[PDB]
This record gives sequence, C-alpha cells and structure tokens, in this order.
Amino acid sequence: AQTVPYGIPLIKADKVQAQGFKGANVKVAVLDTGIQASHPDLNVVGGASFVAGEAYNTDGNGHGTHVAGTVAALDNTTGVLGVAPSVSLYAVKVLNSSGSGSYSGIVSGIEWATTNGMDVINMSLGGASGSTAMKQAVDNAYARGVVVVAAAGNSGSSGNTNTIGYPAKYDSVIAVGAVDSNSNRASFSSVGAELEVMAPGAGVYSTYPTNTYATLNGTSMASPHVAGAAALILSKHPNLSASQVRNRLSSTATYLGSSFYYGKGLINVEAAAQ
Amino acid sequence: AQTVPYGIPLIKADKVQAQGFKGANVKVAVLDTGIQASHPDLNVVGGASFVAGEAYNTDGNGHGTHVAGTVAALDNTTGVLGVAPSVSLYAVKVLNSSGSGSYSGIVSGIEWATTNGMDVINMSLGGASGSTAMKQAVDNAYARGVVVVAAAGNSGSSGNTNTIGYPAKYDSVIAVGAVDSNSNRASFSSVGAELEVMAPGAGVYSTYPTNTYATLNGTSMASPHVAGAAALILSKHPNLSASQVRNRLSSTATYLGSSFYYGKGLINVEAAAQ
Amino acid sequence: GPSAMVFTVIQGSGEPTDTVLRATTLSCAYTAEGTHPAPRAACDALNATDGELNRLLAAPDPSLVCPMYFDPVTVTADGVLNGRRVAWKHTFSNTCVMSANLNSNPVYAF
Amino acid sequence: GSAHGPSAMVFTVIQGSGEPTDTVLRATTLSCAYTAEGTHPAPRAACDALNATDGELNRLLAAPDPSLVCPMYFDPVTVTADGVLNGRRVAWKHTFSNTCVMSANLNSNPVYAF
Ligand SMILES: OC[C@@H](O)COC[C@H](O)CO
Ligand SMILES: C[As](C)(=O)[O-]
Ligand SMILES: [Ca+2]
Ligand SMILES: [Ca+2]
Ligand SMILES: [Ca+2]
Ligand SMILES: [Ca+2]
Ligand SMILES: [Cl-]
Ligand SMILES: [K+]
Ligand SMILES: [K+]
Ligand SMILES: [Zn+2]
Ligand SMILES: [Zn+2]
Repeated sequence: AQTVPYGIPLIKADKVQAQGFKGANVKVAVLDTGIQASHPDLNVVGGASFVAGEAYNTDGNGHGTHVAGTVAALDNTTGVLGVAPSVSLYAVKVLNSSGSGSYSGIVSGIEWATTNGMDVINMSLGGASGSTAMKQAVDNAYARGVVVVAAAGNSGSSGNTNTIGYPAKYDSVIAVGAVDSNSNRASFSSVGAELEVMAPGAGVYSTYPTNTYATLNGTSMASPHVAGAAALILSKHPNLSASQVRNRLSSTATYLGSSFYYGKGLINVEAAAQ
Repeated sequence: AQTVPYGIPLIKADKVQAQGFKGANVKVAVLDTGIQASHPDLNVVGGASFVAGEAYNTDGNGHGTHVAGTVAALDNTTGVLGVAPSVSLYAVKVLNSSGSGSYSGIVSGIEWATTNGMDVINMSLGGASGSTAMKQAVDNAYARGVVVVAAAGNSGSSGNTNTIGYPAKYDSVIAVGAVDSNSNRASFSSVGAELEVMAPGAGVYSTYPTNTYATLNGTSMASPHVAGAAALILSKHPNLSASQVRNRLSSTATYLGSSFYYGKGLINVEAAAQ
Repeated sequence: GPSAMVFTVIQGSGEPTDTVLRATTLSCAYTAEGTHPAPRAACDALNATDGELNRLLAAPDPSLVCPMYFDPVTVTADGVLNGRRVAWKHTFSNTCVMSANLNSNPVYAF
Repeated sequence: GSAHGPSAMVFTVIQGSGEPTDTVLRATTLSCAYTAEGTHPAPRAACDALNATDGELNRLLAAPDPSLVCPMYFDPVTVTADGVLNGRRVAWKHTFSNTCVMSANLNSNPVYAF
C-alpha cells in the first residue's frame, strides 16, 4: 500500500534510489513543529526541543511531520516515500503547536544542528526581516559544512518586488521556490535575486499526524525535496563539501524560465548526484 | 452681454427669428417647479400653482426657470436667448421646491393649461408608470388643440428595453430625446418606439434663480426646444392644428440614425415652419 | 445570519473618485447596532431582501414624478450580508428619482 | 502625514484569496466622525491608526513583528476594508499565506483587533 508522491520522480529521486543511494548515514535536521516519531512511515532517531512543554518527537501541528515525510518517509509497503528514505532523521522543534516560532528559537535549533554534526538543515519557515543572531547562526552552520536549505517564502510576486524571506535570503542558505506537477511556478512562490532552485510545492502528499497522510501547498513542501536531494548526493559522494553539494544542485537544475521567478530551475538529483 | 446657447442655431431657431417669427401671441405653459418671474431675462404673464404654500411666480428649485429660459428667455442685451423669445409665458407650478410632484398635481396643471387656452404644454418631468387621470388629461389637451411636449426620460439604453417614461410615452405627447452640440445622442437619453424627436439636452445654458444662469443636462433641456419650436411655427402659421404642428416637427427632422435611439431625428424649425 | 454593512450615497454613477454625500454603518447580530439612525428598522428591511439588495428598489412610490434633469446619484452597500460578502450599487438619474424609487426604505433613511 | 475627514468602514477577515464566495471568519464596523464609533471593540485606536495611514491602507502592514517566523505552508487568509476612508471611497484587500503570517505581519494593529 505504498504511494510515491509526484515529487519523487519529478526531481528524479527515484533514479538515484535505483542506484542504491537513499541517504543512509546522512544526518538531516528538520527545524519545525516537531515530528510524530510514532508514525509507522517515519524513523526519528534524535533531536531537541526549544518549545515550552513539548517533546521533540511529537508534533501537535502537523507541518513538521509533513515536511519530514518529504525528506525521509520510509521505503516499505505503507504510506508514502521520501526523497532520501534511509536518512538519520532528527526533529528540532523550533515552532509551537500553532506554527509560530521566535528568531531566538530558530537560532537555538540551528546551533543545536551545527554542534550535533548534522549534514543538512531544513527550514520550512520564514520571517520578514531576519537578525544578526540568525545571519551568524546560518553563516556558522554553512562554514562548518552543513548544507542549509529553506523555503523561499509564499509572498508571491508584485512587479519587480523581491519577496524572498529570511533565513532563505541569506547567502549561506539555499532559497527553495515551489513548482507544481507541470513544473510551473506556484503563484504564491516568492521571487527575487536570492531565489536559487525550485522543487515540488503544490499538492505535495506526505505523512501527517496521527499515523496518517495529507496534501499541502507551500515553499515548505519544496524545501524538504532539496534537503533530501542534498542527502542523496552525500550518501553517494560523502566527501563533497557543503558548497560542492549546493553547486551540484544549482548547476544541474532544469532551466524553466527567468531566474527572478525560477532561480536556476527545478532540481535534478540524478544529474546533481552524478 | 447677450449669449446665444448652441441649441438656438442647432435647431435653426435663429433662421425663423430672422424671418420675424419669435412666438408672439403664442401661449406656452411650463409645468414645473415654477418660474423666477423677477428674473430680468424672463417675462411671466400668468399661471397657477398646484403646490400648497408656494406661489406660481417663484421657483425655489431652479429647474422650472432653466426650462422656461430655453423656451422664452428675452431677446435683449443680457443673459441668454430662448427659441421663441416673444411667447406669452405661463408658470404652472406642479413640482415643489424639492423637484417632487404628484400625478394628481400634474393632472391639475394640464387641465388648467387646457381651460386657459394654452397653445403649448411643456412637461420636463417624468414618472415610471403614469396614471389613468394623466392619460385622460393629455388626450383631452391634444384633442382640444394643445401641442403637448415632454422629456422622453433619462433612463438610457439597455439592449432593446423601452425606457421611455410618462407622460412622454402617451401617444398624445411628443417624447423628446437629448442630443449634444455634435447632434450625437446623449447616453442618458431614454429609448423606445415612442421616441419622437431629439433636441439639444447636453450642456444647455439657460436662466437660473436668483437672476443668474446655469448649464444643465437632461431630456428636460431638450423638451423646451420643441415647445419653443411649436410656438415659432404657430406664430408664423397660426391656423395650423396641434397635429399639423406636431407632424411638421417630426416630418422635417434631420435623420440621425435608428428611430429607437433618435426618433425622427433632430428638429429643424426652419424646415418645420416653412 | 449576521450582517456588518456600510451604506453610502455618492455623487455620480459609481466611479471610485465619486464624491461621498452620506454614509452610515449597520450591524445586525445579537441586536441591531451601528451609526444608522434607525438600526432595528434597517436590519428588518435588510433581512426582508433575503440576500437580494435589488429588492430595496421593489416598492417605488407609484404616485410621484420627478424633473427630467440628469445629475446621477448612486447608492452603495458593502460588507457582510447574512454571513456572505457583498458589494452592491445602484444608480438613479437624480436625487428626486432615488428618493421616489427607494420610497422611505429604512436602509437608506440616513 | 495623517488624513482628515469622516470614515465609515467595514473590515472583514476571510478564508481564501479574496474571492466573492470566500467564507467570512469575522467582520466589524467603524465610524470616525466627531467621535469614534461602530461595533469595533477599540474604535478610538482603530480610527487613530486609519487616519495615520494617510489614505494608504498598505501602511497597516508596515510594522510586522521583527522577531517572529511562521511555517511556509500556503492556506490563504485575506483582510478586507470597504467604505469611506477620510471622505474617499475605498475597496482594499490583503492576502497573507496563512493565519500565522497574518498575525505576525499585522502585529496587534488596532484596525484588525476585532
Ligand atoms: O556522516 C557523518 C556526519 O556526522 C559528518 O558530517 C559532519 C558535518 O559536515 C558537520 O555538521
Ligand atoms: C483626505 As484629506 C482632506 O486629509 O486630504
Ligand atoms: Ca512508506
Ligand atoms: Ca540564500
Ligand atoms: Ca436675453
Ligand atoms: Ca408620446
Ligand atoms: Cl497544517
Ligand atoms: K496587497
Ligand atoms: K504582506
Ligand atoms: Zn559520481
Ligand atoms: Zn488632510
């Protein structure tokens, strides 16, 4: 009863998995509303919580479980299939049950990920202005070899206005926009010079609490595809640096139009993991 | 300091006045908000009031004075010039100070005009449904030799919908539509099978209380041009019947397009009074 | 359902730059509220339209006539009508025609 | 600057992008004349904020909370403003990606505190 979401063959993650590279031994931190660790299609092996009275391995919202399942839903006979199903998945709870998080909470999560040897940080979240503490946290993670990925934002387009949010707008972070099953830009996908790559973000079917599945839209859904793609590359070529993995993802992306709207284009993990 | 409004040469009233026919001895009743009789450019020689508390020779609105000036504004060295400046002008107050009038009030005014030997009735007013007493009053006026003229209405056009109001819609009344200085139909001018003739009704400069002048738009401004034109014909050919005067005005009108929108066309009093 | 409305009378045919002559607010919830001078009567007349504001023009005065000068005036209604968003307008050839067609309807008695 | 003249407004919060069929979540009325009136719970603060926008309601989004982040899932919520704003007719709307983003961007602004 396993369903393959359209995004896994669209980014050509199925081709890399067919080679035998599934993210094994790669540590991916999902900085979000936590993850329902008891979900039969997910395997959470650690993490931390920077939210009040919530454990890292629970998700009272659902967003974090959905994002995690796009990266890591298990290759079995149930539910869905993640981009990198064999990754070492870590739940870093930085957003509360209502989805809200503070800059200091995000900073605490990024620093945890850097100190605990994470290979990839996924941040399906955004703020309008950023901070010196937040810039410092993402710059240090990337300088210390972490591939840092974030949702570009869901602020759409208005003339030539740059609508990329933070942390995606920082140069040390991969800003991920959203395309649909036809590789067409989702109208809500943020635009600007920092838009780096696109990934599926419309009608993304993934894991959801409690022990179920849901279809969601957002650059939040696009971002874990690129996080998972980074893990596939690293499971095949573990000695590549974070900038080398990042440059493979942007260099081999399928051109879809103007970089203002699409960045380098839709990621192609088959070409990126060559 | 006398100004000739564009409407006087457009309907060719200046040509008839040049022949020496100016409406002398012709009685024209203006059924309206009254007339400012003390206006230096108007000579009100009689009338009646069917508005309680108000006198016929006063106009607390302004509409009646404007309409009257298009008919009968004096040929002198001040203000404007009427279509028929030598007419015997009668103020029949049927509309109050606020412009409102009742069907019974209009009926009282039409009957007054019929009994007091008026040659022409002008009714720059309209209602949506009419009344049986109103139909009877205008049929009797026309049967007894009064030329009965009314504003077609300002309800515009909508597909093939007939938007002509009452009393203009009655067969015994001349329904007058509005054209501009270019002889183009004014967008607000009512349409339908009863539309008989057109006359200037956009940017019509005329007398206004107190002792002043104003520019107004409406089939209200168009109707007095045809009332005045009827008076010119009767001052030149006094033994013509009301139906003969009416038939001369529609038979000699300048064709401007489809009768639904323009009736027989723009009146030409030079050709009508030949 | 509840209502939260703004009614205006504007000089013109309903253009965005048209001069506002008068405006009022009306709320129909637990009670009839707003800056409307007769909120109870206005809510009752509002609910009577059954979501169709053109029914406010359904009872014109059958005995009145107006001068045929054209100076358009437009009535507007915007907000929530019985739980549903509305943006409605109606133009009259002059204020006399407006007054006669609305015939003292409580909604535009402000 | 700041705007002058009377205001008579209806503010709503709707589920969606601003389509006419969109479900109303909440609505309120506000009158700004000699006194601040309406069913709005804080009329004087709401009028003061409105007048301060100087006829430009996009200025209600000019002070977002600088310390908050939101999840980037798209489930649109729209704020609307209709009526007379300082003597001028207005029909304004703003769509937020989700309710978290709305809350953070509006940052307890008195106009949408209803
Ligand atoms: O695959 C084992 C990882 O812990 C090594 O990666 C370390 C990373 O570059 C620093 O966070
Ligand atoms: C809208 As104002 C009269 O303050 O310019
Ligand atoms: Ca599975
Ligand atoms: Ca970036
Ligand atoms: Ca004169
Ligand atoms: Ca007729
Ligand atoms: Cl959710
Ligand atoms: K906007
Ligand atoms: K915004
Ligand atoms: Zn290779
Ligand atoms: Zn001002």
